[PDB]
Amino acid sequence: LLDLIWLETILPKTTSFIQMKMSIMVSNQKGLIKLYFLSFLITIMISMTLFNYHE
Amino acid sequence: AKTLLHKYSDIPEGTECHRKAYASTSIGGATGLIVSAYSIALKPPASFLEGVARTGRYTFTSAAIGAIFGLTSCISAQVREKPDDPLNYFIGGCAGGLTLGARTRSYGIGAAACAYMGLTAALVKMGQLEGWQVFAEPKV
Amino acid sequence: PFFDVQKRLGLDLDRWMTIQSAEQPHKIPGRCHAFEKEWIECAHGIGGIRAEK
Amino acid sequence: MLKIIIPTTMLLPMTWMSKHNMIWINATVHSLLISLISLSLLNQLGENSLNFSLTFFSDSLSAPLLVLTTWLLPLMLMASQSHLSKETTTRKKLYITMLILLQLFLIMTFTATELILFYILFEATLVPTLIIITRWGNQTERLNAGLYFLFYTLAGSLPLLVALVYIQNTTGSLNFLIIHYWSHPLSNSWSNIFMWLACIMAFMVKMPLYGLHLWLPKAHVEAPIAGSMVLAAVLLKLGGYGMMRITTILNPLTNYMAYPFLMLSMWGMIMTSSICLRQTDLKSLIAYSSVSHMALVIVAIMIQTPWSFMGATALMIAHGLTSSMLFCLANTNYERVHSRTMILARGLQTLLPLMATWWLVASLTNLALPPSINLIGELFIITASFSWSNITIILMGMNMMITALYSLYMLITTQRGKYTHHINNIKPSFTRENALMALHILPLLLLTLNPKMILGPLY
Amino acid sequence: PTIRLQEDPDPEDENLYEKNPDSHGYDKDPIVDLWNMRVVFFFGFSIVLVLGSTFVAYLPDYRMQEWARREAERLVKYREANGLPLMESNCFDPNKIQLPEDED
Amino acid sequence: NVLQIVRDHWVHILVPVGFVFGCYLDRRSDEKLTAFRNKSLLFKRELRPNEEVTWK
Amino acid sequence: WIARTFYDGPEKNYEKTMAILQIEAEKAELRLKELEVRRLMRARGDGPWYQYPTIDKALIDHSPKTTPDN
Amino acid sequence: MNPIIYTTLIMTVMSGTMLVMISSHWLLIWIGFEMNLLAMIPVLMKNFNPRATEAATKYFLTQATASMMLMMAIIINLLYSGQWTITKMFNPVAMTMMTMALAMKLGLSPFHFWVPEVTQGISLQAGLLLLTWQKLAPLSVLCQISQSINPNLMLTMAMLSILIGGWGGLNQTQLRKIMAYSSIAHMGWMTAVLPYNTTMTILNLLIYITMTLAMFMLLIHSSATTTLSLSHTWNKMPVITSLMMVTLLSMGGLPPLSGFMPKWMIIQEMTKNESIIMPTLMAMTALLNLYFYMRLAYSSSLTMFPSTNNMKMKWQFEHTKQMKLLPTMIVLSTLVLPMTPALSSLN
Amino acid sequence: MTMMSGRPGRVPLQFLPNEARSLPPPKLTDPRLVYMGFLGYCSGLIDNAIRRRPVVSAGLHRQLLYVTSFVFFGYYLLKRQDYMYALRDHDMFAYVKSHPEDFPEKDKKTYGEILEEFHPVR
Ligand SMILES: CCCCCCCCCCCCCCCCCC(=O)OC[C@H](COP(=O)([O-])OCC(O)COP(=O)([O-])OC[C@@H](COC(=O)CCCCCCCCCCCCCCCCC)OC(=O)CCCCCCCCCCCCCCCCC)OC(=O)CCCCCCCCCCCCCCCCC
Ligand SMILES: CCCCCCCCCCCCCCCCCC(=O)OC[C@H](COP(=O)([O-])OCC(O)COP(=O)([O-])OC[C@@H](COC(=O)CCCCCCCCCCCCCCCCC)OC(=O)CCCCCCCCCCCCCCCCC)OC(=O)CCCCCCCCCCCCCCCCC
Ligand SMILES: CCCCCCCCCCCCCCCCCC(=O)OC[C@H](COP(=O)([O-])OCC(O)COP(=O)([O-])OC[C@@H](COC(=O)CCCCCCCCCCCCCCCCC)OC(=O)CCCCCCCCCCCCCCCCC)OC(=O)CCCCCCCCCCCCCCCCC
Ligand SMILES: CCCCCCCCCCCCCCCCC[C@@H](O)O[C@H](CO[C@H](O)CCCCCCCCCCCCCCC)COP(=O)(O)OCC[N+](C)(C)C
Ligand SMILES: CCCCCCCCCCCCCCCCC[C@@H](O)O[C@H](CO[C@H](O)CCCCCCCCCCCCCCC)COP(=O)(O)OCC[N+](C)(C)C
Ligand SMILES: CCCCCCCCCCCCCCCCC[C@@H](O)O[C@H](CO[C@H](O)CCCCCCCCCCCCCCC)COP(=O)(O)OCC[N+](C)(C)C
Ligand SMILES: CCCCCCCC/C=C\CCCCCCCC(=O)O[C@H](COC(=O)CCCCCCC/C=C/CCCCCCCC)COP(=O)(O)OCCN
Repeated sequence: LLDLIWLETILPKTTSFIQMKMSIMVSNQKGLIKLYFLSFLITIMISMTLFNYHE
Repeated sequence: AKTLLHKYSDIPEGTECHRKAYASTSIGGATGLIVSAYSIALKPPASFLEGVARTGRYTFTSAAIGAIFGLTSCISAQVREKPDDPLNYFIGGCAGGLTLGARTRSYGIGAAACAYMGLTAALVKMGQLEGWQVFAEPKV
Repeated sequence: PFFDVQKRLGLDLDRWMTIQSAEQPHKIPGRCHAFEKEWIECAHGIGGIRAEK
Repeated sequence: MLKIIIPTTMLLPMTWMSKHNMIWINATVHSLLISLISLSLLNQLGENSLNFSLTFFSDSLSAPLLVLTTWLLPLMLMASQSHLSKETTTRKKLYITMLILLQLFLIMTFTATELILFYILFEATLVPTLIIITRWGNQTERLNAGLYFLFYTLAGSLPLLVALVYIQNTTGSLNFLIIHYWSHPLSNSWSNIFMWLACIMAFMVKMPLYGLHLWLPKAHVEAPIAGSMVLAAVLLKLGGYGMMRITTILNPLTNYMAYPFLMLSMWGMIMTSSICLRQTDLKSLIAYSSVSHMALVIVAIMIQTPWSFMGATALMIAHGLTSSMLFCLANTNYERVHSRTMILARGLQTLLPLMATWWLVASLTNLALPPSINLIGELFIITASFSWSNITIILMGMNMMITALYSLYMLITTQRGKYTHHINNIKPSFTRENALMALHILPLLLLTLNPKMILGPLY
Repeated sequence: PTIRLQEDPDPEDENLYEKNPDSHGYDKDPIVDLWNMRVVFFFGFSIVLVLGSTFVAYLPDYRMQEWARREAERLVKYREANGLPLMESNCFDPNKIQLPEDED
Repeated sequence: NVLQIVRDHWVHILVPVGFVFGCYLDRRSDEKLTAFRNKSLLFKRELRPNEEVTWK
Repeated sequence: WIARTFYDGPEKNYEKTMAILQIEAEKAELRLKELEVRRLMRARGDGPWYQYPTIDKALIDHSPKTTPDN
Repeated sequence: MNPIIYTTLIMTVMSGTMLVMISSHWLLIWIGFEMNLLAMIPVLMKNFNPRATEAATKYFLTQATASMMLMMAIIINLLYSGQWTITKMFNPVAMTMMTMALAMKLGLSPFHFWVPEVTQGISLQAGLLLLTWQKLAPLSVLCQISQSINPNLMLTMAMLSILIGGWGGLNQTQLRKIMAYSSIAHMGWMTAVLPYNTTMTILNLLIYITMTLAMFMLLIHSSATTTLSLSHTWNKMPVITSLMMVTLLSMGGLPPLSGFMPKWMIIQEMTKNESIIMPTLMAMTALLNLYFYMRLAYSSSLTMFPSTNNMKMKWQFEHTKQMKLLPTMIVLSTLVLPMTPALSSLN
Repeated sequence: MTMMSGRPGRVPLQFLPNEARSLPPPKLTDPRLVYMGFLGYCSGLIDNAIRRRPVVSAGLHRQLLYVTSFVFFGYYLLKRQDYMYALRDHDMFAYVKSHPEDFPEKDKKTYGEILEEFHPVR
């Protein structure tokens, strides 16, 4: 119950699961310039409104 | 912007719980809107109405998390008469985590979110108390 | 980063066009020649941090 | 102390310039000579350490560890040449190179005067160990074990690095002598609490602490015999040495920051001793034994008394020798029958009597029979814990029973009963294995004769 | 082929006693084996073990145990002869310690 | 005939030579830490009529 | 015989420790002083360090400019 | 492509970079960027195929957009202060636009999407050039305008770069994409210390360039672009795989290898200011890069994968073209930590 | 941030100012120089290994040139590093001397009059 299941569940298995999920989320892009150029536009507006407005 | 952060922060910890909850709700809504914008840009929803649905879902989830966190943090701080105590922020973070778990309808997400958000909120309160800087200004 | 090749060789590759008050053709002056001249002589040789104040 | 460091760096090209069939002889002879040379560090003072230079120093706590490392290298060499006979010459030289580099890193780690240099060497020890485990291990789990061995360490050590440099930007020095003399109390703030955690967690995960120990069974089971020897006998003592060193700057926070770790250490010592009672793998039993003994050492270091430090030092030395002997004894049977299950080869006392005597002596020493140094360390730690709190004598006492049980259990499972009928490939014990057992066991009783050599600086 | 890959079979283990009834377990070559045994036994038992134990047993007293015993004997004799207490609760002379002026 | 003997067993002097080199380097390190030689309050001493330094 | 053949007296180790301690203490004090000096120099900009470039005054043309008022 | 034409194009790329590096006029820096892009576009399409054309088109679009933002920032700075010299960037909006344009040119997150695609679409030599030489000019400009940077935006982009590099590289079986994600993470590391010390930025860039050059030369020597084709090299030349494994360990930042020196130093620098949380998070995140380097080392050097029969023929031939700078690059990539203080020569 | 690029009197691309000639040159037996030579020897060995030549005995002229080049560059590298650190200490001491109010020397207090709290370990 403790050594083979829960101590494994909390520290290493959770870390591996989270890293795998985030890797799948990040690397799964279709390679279409339309989508991430739209994202570039969003990023530029966010940068001018969040950081630039506060000087 | 920092206007929402200041509007949340200028209120004392254990005073005016409704205003603190409102400010937290505003911050959560802004975060959800930004997340929805990026998600729609990178993962097109194939339909305008489905895009509005996804934006509303994300925004409501984030706003609910923020409102619950703010309300419970303020209520605990004022009930215990113990401001500047990280335990109130821990309780608020776990309440927000349980809200997220209920929103996604998953016990594992709820428990993990409660634990991690409680630790993160306690750490944020500790940093506010001790003066920890996330983006340090260059000094040397 | 910045390799001051011009300073080492004394070449003046692009410094003739950096400022408004620098030896224009036919000695035509800029609208703010005196102001920029005064600012430049004020801030010379003391560093950017000091010159900002 | 370059008179010890340079001969190892000379062991390197001597191994790489040796004739194809003379590598083992040269390596063993010169490693034994280096151990004889390192024997001179036991002549310590009563007040301060041996400050050889601005970089290296020797203390009454690090000299026994250095002697144990230099003595363990030849034993690994003898224990490795059996299962590496079919290997090519270049890969054999690479294996010996890994062993020599590990010894060099450990020697420099145990004598560094600087905490960042100590961190660099104590982290450099990972690469040869990881390469050995993941390249010369036998089963397919080894790869996973390597990962478990790596990140578990690094996640504990990377915060420490940050803390270390932070300290150097506050006090101006990380030299151990200046740190000791210019020591100042730690206040009670959240920043100090997290600095304490950053300074402690690396050595607590290298012990390993109960709950953070999951890497150890994998690493000590899938490793080759030399890898298991060095992992159990020396590499676990890095955490103890580092905690004994770093605790000088953590007072008086430890006074109340030790409670969760003390609770974990005691209850997990009981838990791992109980786990040893139901183990189908013979190597895993020894690994969990190591976990229990290191939990005792953690308690001794955490309660911060002179008797506790003396007992902890004695226990580290005794555990290193005993666990290395137990791993070699298990590896003999594994090489005979190619299986790690404890109930596979039974009744081996009938077939191998002298091996049964070696097993009996190793098991008697494991359960801390008087007047062995195992008992001396355990009893000193128990007396210190009793002074700390009278109720501890319950838990400690519990452990004392359970250990004995599982210890004799192993013996009764492997040596007594009746031999398995279908196993007919059990050849007589070679002179090499008997010599390995004797060279493990004789120093133990010889140190029992003169126990003040392993009692540390608090003596 | 109903197979997955071309591979050698797993070979049987070699018994060192077959070609060398007195094999010492060190090497397949009898001469290198015998000399490995000889060097191990000579440099492990004869040189390091016995001579190292003799060297450790006769290490000079750098811990100053005998010196401390003699110093304690001197001090005990003096303090008992002149009637002073055998030990003092203060290890430092109060004359060189300056307490803070005000305790209120 | 010693040619083959040497070319086979010349690897046996690397470790002893390293030992002597390490001793020499330890002495060289010792010679750079003499700023307080015969200057400590506990061991400050008058020189003998012949000797030049209290320790090397 | 062992002490005469293999070891020295305690004064050698004593004074070597003295020298090592002096060197390390001086290094620590120098490190702290350098950190303070860096902080002050970056804050004020009145030292040799953190000197950022400014327009050279030698580029200005001090000539009549076809207009009396520049 | 003609060898003379290829040499001219390569020299024009380097000339654009040098023009960026030696100029004091914003117009000349912009011209250097334009010339570098113009000469770089054909180099990516040296081997003509649809993937190379797609990579060139994506690179051209990204860099042209970045250069237009660059010129607009220059013009705004001129409007609010009639200065052309590269200096403290007297206007904040212009500085935000400059930071965004230079981040887009470098591939910093969230303008990182083009880097893996362009690296995967071109040959190994072109990828080497793109991932090593093309980082000098924007980083030089950033170093020159470092005193006026907004630390919040720069540090946010650096942290995002490290996180995204680790997470994206976790999912790759193609070696070029792995290199691109490693590059993104290392650019994050380089730009995290830029507001505090540019000498640390230069040191990190030099060590990264050395390690990347060694890695790419080892990948060209053993003609592998996927993990499985690299798993065959042990049966043809094991020394190359062993050197590759040690180089991967150095890239993972393990002591006592030289790849440990940059991060270490950066951490120390970031601890001289207060900045405690960010380096801890940064090391925690670099553990991901170390993880997938370790996975590559498992696949190529520490275990033996099955081979093919035709490999026997390859046993009978030697490598014809020989890279003269590979051994020095490997040695500098690995055994350089003891010479750490020599970094004082950088400032 | 850049500490020493804008330091007055700095020649752009010198790599070794004349003031550096006022410092003692590194000894030719310097351990850092020996390590640089070791790096050159390792580079030669790796070159031999990659080309599939006898690693230790293949090319002696190439190995000797490797060692010579590494030592030759390391000598000047060490000279420049020592010059840079001497410059740093020079500027530090000058700044401390020119700002006495920012670096006061307060009265020394002995341990007999400093009240240090005692924390029992029990
Ligand atoms: C190094 C040393 C060793 C350390 C390591 C080892 C030890 C630690 C690790 C092991 C334990 C940690 C596990 C954490 C929870 C795991 C949940 C999970 O896996 O989700 C995935 C998994 C996937 O679910 P799913 O696929 O999404 O949905 C299908 C369901 O399975 C289908 O579900 P269902 O239809 O069968 O029924 C679901 C329903 C109904 O459940 C049932 O049907 C059966 C009834 C179970 C309810 C349990 C509570 C009632 C009785 C408790 C009485 C007192 C507790 C003991 C305290 C002693 C005080 C003297 O349950 C609920 O609705 C949950 C709502 C909340 C009620 C329970 C939460 C109580 C929190 C404890 C408060 C303690 C405060 C401090 C006390 C200090 C004094 C000591 O979820 C589950 O299936 C498990 C459901 C039950 C979870 C609640 C159990 C609580 C256990 C104690 C928590 C405290 C420890 C953690 C501390 C950190 C928190 C800040
Ligand atoms: C085969 C092994 C298989 C494997 C097993 C594992 C083995 C592993 C081994 C590893 C290596 C081990 C190395 C360890 C090194 C340790 C050496 C050492 O430190 O020496 C210390 C110690 C020497 O002390 P010391 O500090 O050097 O001397 C200081 C004084 O200045 C001296 O005082 P002194 O001025 O009076 O001179 C005394 C002198 C001369 O004194 C005398 O001659 C007088 C004696 C009295 C006789 C007087 C009457 C007899 C004659 C009368 C009739 C003839 C005279 C008249 C003629 C007419 C006939 C009527 O005699 C001696 O010096 C003592 C003998 C030296 C022995 C040294 C041991 C070296 C061991 C290293 C090799 C290890 C391998 C073993 C090989 C050894 C050989 C087999 O050696 C001893 O062992 C002494 C023990 C004898 C005391 C009596 C026992 C008392 C028992 C009471 C307890 C009862 C409870 C039950 C327990 C029973 C247990 C016995
Ligand atoms: C810290 C303190 C100081 C230590 C510094 C660091 C360590 C030493 C420096 C490292 C670099 C130096 C050597 C690099 C080039 C060697 C490349 C090579 O392939 O070697 C093979 C070569 C044998 O080839 P061969 O003789 O032509 O004929 C056999 C066939 O080639 C048959 O060959 P094959 O190709 O068919 O065999 C295939 C084999 C071929 O693969 C290999 O050979 C592996 C070599 C890896 C190269 C290392 C990468 C770069 C260096 C970074 C090291 C990191 C160290 C930091 C700690 C982390 C540990 C990794 O691949 C495998 O079997 C795969 C097995 C996987 C094992 C995984 C471990 C690999 C990496 C471990 C590196 C450990 C350090 C280097 C160990 C020594 C290597 C010779 O080895 C040698 O003979 C050279 C070694 C001895 C030369 C020096 C002799 C000195 C002269 C004697 C007098 C002494 C003077 C004293 C002065 C006082 C007056 C008396
Ligand atoms: C799997 C095994 C891994 C190893 C486990 C390591 C154990 C680490 C545990 C850390 C020990 C103590 C941490 C902090 C010290 C006190 C803890 C706290 O409960 O005490 C009170 C703290 O009060 C409240 O508890 C506030 C803290 C509540 C928020 C903390 C989150 C706890 C949730 C537990 C999650 C599990 C953590 C481990 C994750 C793996 C004391 O009151 P207070 O005087 O005010 O604080 C003292 C500090 N002052 C003086 C500066 C003010
Ligand atoms: C095969 C069958 C065997 C059975 C038959 C055997 C026959 C008899 C042999 C057994 C001997 C019985 C032992 C009886 C005790 C006598 C020896 C004892 O007296 O010697 C001690 C001396 O013991 C030694 O000090 C201990 C030996 C040191 C152990 C080092 C081991 C060698 C190093 C190898 C590597 C170490 C690895 C572990 C890392 C620490 C005395 O200690 P001490 O009170 O002082 O002496 C005072 C007088 N002095 C100082 C002038 C000498
Ligand atoms: C992984 C190892 C990295 C090694 C990096 C490459 C090493 C080989 C390259 C050889 C360099 C040749 C240059 C020598 C010709 C003279 C050129 C000289 O004039 O350049 C000076 C500059 O000198 C160079 O900086 C010194 C180069 C030395 C770099 C090596 C240090 C690497 C860190 C320590 C690791 C150990 C390295 C081992 C070396 C083999 C000009 O200074 P300055 O114009 O005013 O600065 C411009 C930039 N500023 C203003 C923004 C600061
Ligand atoms: C394999 C699992 C092992 C787990 C290892 C991780 C445990 C280590 C605990 C985290 C250490 C992070 C702190 C880094 C070093 C601290 C050094 C320090 O003293 O800095 C403090 C500041 O301390 C901090 O900033 C720390 C904040 C925490 C940020 C990172 C959180 C990491 C996770 C925390 C929870 C986990 C801790 C317990 C884990 C137990 C083991 C699982 C002082 O800064 P100042 O600004 O100068 O303060 C006075 C002036 N204002």
